[PDB]
Amino acid sequence: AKLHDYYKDEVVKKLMTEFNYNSVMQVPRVEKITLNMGVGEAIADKKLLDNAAADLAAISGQKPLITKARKSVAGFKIRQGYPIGCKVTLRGERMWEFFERLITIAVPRIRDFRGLSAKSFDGRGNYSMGVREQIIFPEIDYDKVDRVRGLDITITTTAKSDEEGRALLAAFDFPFR
Amino acid sequence: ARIAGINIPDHKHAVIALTSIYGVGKTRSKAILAAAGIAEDVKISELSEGQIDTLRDEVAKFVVEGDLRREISMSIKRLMDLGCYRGLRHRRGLPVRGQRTKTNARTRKGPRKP
Amino acid sequence: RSLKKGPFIDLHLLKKVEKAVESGDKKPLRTWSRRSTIFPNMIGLTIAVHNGRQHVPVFVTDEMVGHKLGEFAPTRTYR
RNA sequence: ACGACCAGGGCUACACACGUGCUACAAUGGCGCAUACAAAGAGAAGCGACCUCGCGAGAGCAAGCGGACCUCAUAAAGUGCGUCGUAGUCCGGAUUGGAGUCUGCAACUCGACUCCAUGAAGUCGGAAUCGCUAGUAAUCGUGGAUCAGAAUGCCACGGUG
RNA sequence: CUCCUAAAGAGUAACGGAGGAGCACGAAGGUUGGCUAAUCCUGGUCGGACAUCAGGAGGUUAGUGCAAUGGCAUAAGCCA
Repeated sequence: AKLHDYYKDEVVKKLMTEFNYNSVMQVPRVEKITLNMGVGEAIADKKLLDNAAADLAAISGQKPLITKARKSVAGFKIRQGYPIGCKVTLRGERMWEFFERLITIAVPRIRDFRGLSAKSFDGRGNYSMGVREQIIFPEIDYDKVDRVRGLDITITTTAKSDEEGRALLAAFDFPFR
Repeated sequence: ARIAGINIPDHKHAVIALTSIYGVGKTRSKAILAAAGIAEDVKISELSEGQIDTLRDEVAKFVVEGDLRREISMSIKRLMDLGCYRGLRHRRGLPVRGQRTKTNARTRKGPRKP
Repeated sequence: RSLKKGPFIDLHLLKKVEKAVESGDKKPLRTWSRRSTIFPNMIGLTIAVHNGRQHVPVFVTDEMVGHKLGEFAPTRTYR
């Protein structure tokens, strides 16, 4: 709960005056971090999806949730209901203990780091970015690697606009190119 | 292990293992091992972590990594946007350095098509 | 790839360039010296470089300094 | 003017097809260090040592040599030791980026070479087809003509065999 | 079997206008508990017009083992 403690004491009162909020409840928060791993090719073989989810299980310590196809589409030749990918949502301190684990360990590892973008916001104050490599995390060892599949990470915030959204993660020293 | 050049070199003779970095050949690998103080015939295993930190400190002096890829892309892009002769040869995938195009341009032209 | 004892430029083109910059903006410079090196005082002028049959207009920019003039006038037609 | 002079360009193009070669796909090998044994040639607007500087291509200075005398000029395969351990690899070198050297009025089209970096195809080749009978084939270096510079071609020479 | 013809109860003909059935299911039945779509927009590794993720819009335009009609949010739809 490092940045969690760092949240309630430091980033609140700088933001409280930055936007001149009347109540502390107006400051944005961070609800959940959900990691998505769209396998897509597991239809060929499903032995690779379990170990694919085994990786995502090691990144966050949570057993993943296998997502199914919402509807049949032949453009990627899948019928509705096929195991298509896994996901994990993180809340509470498990989100925090992961939220510092990348910003202080997930940031200084990506190949040819150039910094995150400031335009990748939903438009209502929620950020999302995708990492291409899975060997960027300390948990997953390089020795045990059957594939180089990435994953998406989206940040759900109670912010109302992107300005309030970018201001919050900037307070956590987020790399903004 | 791993180097400031993200890439993970194999566990083999240090002089050849350091070549896996993009931008480090044999000469630069020998120079890195000489300026660091590590022998060339020792494997990447049997190397202390303090010695790998030393190798990182020396490879940090070179522009050898996606950074170098960026500088090469920038130069080729400058050539192409300038519209000079080499820029046009880069635009069309034809040999740039005066080689004959009547025959033998298969590296730049790729597999032949009738 | 010429030695490091100084770049080459034809003298007539050099005097043309000095007369063009000292007299203010002028017409395109018609030249056949494709082998002359582009110098920093040629930035802003448009030199019409011969390509074998025509004089191709080449507007010189700061990014062109160091190139030869013939590098911006292709001599072979291919479609 | 189908004659003559000039500058620039082309003969160097590039969807493709063929002939002749060079380099490879490796362990009968690659790399590193040490070391052995040739023949035939050329040289005065030329060959250019020794020494100094440069990672190197080379540069500066400057002998000797119209040459069984001096220079090109260190032969390489080989041999000894070490390493690599069958992998697109310490095989392979294409291609490309950057930085240079030299010749030459002038290396853009369109030179050769050096350094750093990158590291394509290629793991022995379908139908078919070529050369060779002994110091031959195979393989390894060396020199000369043309030539300011530009040999994987040509012409010659020896080593192993 | 469903709709129209059929004239606002029922019924109502033509070699009138349009479509279906000759099954399926031990769960796709019972019950308890829970749940709420289509489509589109924005952002996001491979990933594309279209896969999974997040948010907003939208409000059933979705869904119902199968034709049509009438129904269906207390859901008759979806999950255990």
